This record gives sequence, C-alpha cells and structure tokens, in this order.
Amino acid sequence: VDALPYFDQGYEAPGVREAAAALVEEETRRYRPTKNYLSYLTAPDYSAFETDIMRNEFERLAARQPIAWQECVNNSMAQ
Amino acid sequence: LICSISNEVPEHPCVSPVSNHVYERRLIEKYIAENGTDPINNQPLSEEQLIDIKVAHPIRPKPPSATSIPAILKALQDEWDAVMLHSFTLRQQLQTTRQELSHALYQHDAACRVIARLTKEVTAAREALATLKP
Amino acid sequence: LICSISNEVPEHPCVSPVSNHVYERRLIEKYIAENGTDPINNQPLSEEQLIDIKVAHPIRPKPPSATSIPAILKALQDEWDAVMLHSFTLRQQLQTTRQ
Amino acid sequence: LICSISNEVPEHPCVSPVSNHVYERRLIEKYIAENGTDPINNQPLSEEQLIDIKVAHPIRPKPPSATSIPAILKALQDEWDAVMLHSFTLRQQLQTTRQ
Repeated sequence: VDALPYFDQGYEAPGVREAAAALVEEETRRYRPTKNYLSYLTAPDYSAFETDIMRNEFERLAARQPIAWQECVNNSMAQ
Repeated sequence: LICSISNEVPEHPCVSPVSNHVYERRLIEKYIAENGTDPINNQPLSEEQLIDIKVAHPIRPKPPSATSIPAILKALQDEWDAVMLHSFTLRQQLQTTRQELSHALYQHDAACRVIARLTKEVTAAREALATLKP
Repeated sequence: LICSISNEVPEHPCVSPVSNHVYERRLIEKYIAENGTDPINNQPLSEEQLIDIKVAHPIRPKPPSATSIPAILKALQDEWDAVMLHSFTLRQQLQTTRQ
Repeated sequence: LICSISNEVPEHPCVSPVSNHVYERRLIEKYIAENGTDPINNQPLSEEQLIDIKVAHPIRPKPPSATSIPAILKALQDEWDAVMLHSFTLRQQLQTTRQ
C-alpha cells in the first residue's frame, strides 16, 4: 500500500495514464453507483434547505429571466 | 451601518470573537445556535463568546455623485444580480464538484482494485522467482 | 405609524427625554402609572415627561407608514449572507473533495 | 409622530435630554459627529444623548413575500424628502413674504 511518486522515477505521468484509466474504465463500465461522494455533498449541497424566501425566489426567477396637475411640479420640484 | 453579514443598520449587532462584524440577532443567534461558528469567516466560535458592543464597527468606501436612481436601481440590480450570480455559480460549482467527486471516488476504488490485483500479481511473480531457483 | 401594539399609534405621540420613542398618552399613562419603565428597553421614565403633538397644535403630526425599507435590507441581509455562508462552507467542502 | 430632523419612519429614534423632540439616530449621529450639540434646543450634548429607543418597529412587511421591490420604499422616501424640501422652500418664501 506504499507507492511513492518519487520511488519509481521512470514511470509517473505516462506510467499510469491509459491502462490505469482503462481498468478503472472497466470497473466503472461494470458498475458506477454513487455513495461516498453523493452522500458527502448531499448534506451541504449548494443552496437547498435554507433557500431563504421573498427576494430569493423573485431573484431566482429574475436570474433565470435575463429580462396631470401635480406630476409636473412633483418630478420638477423633486429634480 | 457597514457590515459583512448585514450591510445595513442592525437592530442588535453581534460580532464573533474570530471576526468582528455587525451581525443580526437571528442570523448569529440561530446560525451559531445550530452549529457554533463564525458566519462571515467560517471560523469556530461560541454563542457566549460573541462580542457585545453598541454601534461599533468599521466603515466602507463609495464613489461620489450619490443619487437616488443609482442607489435604488443600480444598487438593487447590482446587488441582486451579484447575489443571484453567486448562488447560481455556487449551485453549478457544487454540482460539478459532486460529479467530479463521484468520478474521483470511482477512480479511487477502481484504481485501488487494479493496484491490489497488480500488487498481488507482482508479489506472486516475485515469490515464484524466489522459489523457482531450487 | 401603523403597527401592532408596541405603544405605536398616531394619537398623542408622547416621547420622554430618556429613551426617545413615539408612544401613546394612554399606553404610557397606564403602563408608566403602574410601574415606571419602558415597554422594551425598560428605561426609567415618569408621566410628567409626556407631551402631545410634536412642537405645537392639537391632534398629532402623523408620520408616514412603515414600508420596512431597512427591515427588507435586514431580512435580505441575513438571508443572502446566510446563503453565502452556507455556500462558502459547501465551497470549502468542495475544495476538500477536490483535494 | 413626525420627527423634526427626520420625518421618516424612525428605526431607532433618539433625542437629547434638553428639549422635548423626536430625533433620529442618524441625524444625531452625523450631526453630533460633526459638532456635538442638540438639534432642537441648540444645547450641548454628548454621545450618550442618542439612544437605541426600545422596541424599534415591529414591521410586518419585513418578509416581503416575493415583492422584492425596494424601489417603492426608497423611491417613496426619496419623494417624501424632495416634497419636504419643496415644502421647506415654500415655507421660507411664505416666511419672507410674511416678513
């Protein structure tokens, strides 16, 4: 269970490149469920539980969607 | 007035011992109540260790020519657009990190199986080479 | 302004020069009459400090209603920055998974 | 309950124990920050004059519940401040005509 990257200098990057990912692609081709990674990233997620409210939902919909007698003296006096 | 987790005028500002900033009563009390930590710095903190001060914090900068239209409109769409881009970017970043973490676990277990089989074959060939001379 | 209890009502906006707030003559009269104190901060006050209107005239100078302009910045403050803190811890966990 | 130096709905109204008036935390914070004094009575005061009040305000709209339009409250308060400035200039002109 002891393999140092500096132990064998002859093979490092080309040493395990194709064949290693070919056997790993054979096991992953056999089966590839998800346990430790999905269970580890499942609890914190990104934004899930809290989700806030109000401007969070309105700002999410705005994120998915990139899109007179007094009135003269009102805007005029305000200017 | 100026705060990292508030950026407004708080009613009861609360600061963490690791990072001192004005925090809301429900955010620091509920967040630190569920899991003790600092909200802004993500540093370990306790509820009883929260600093108690009356209107005390640093300030921030701001350009000149402050008006109502840039504040309301520019600040509303800029802050809401930045928070939305940060939430969506964190969503895609956490999802892609979960998929890449799944592929990393598959390559870790499969690479461990190939390393175990190759190590057992190397030990078997080494033992056969050692016992093959007699 | 317009709120629920909390000694808030546009009738005789009494303010005592101890803890400055907009109160009512009846609420501060009976509440301060039983025991002198503030409804929240529990600041010392008496009934003699109570006045009506603001600077003059009968009735009351009714202010505008409560639009919760700073309260929206407080709620969106803690909610936004809260999602940024949870997303920050999730980003640190994602960095550990990448490590 | 209209404040003299604010007139906006106070979040944490403050007053100096000199004269009876409704002040604001920002008015006494910046005004007393530049030069220590009382706005209403022009009396000397210290940093202990401005208080936190007691209950602030119990604003129900604070969870806007999908409204997400701060431009209504900010634009309404800005329009009220501009109308207060126009009414102040009109009161100054009418005061000059009365004099």
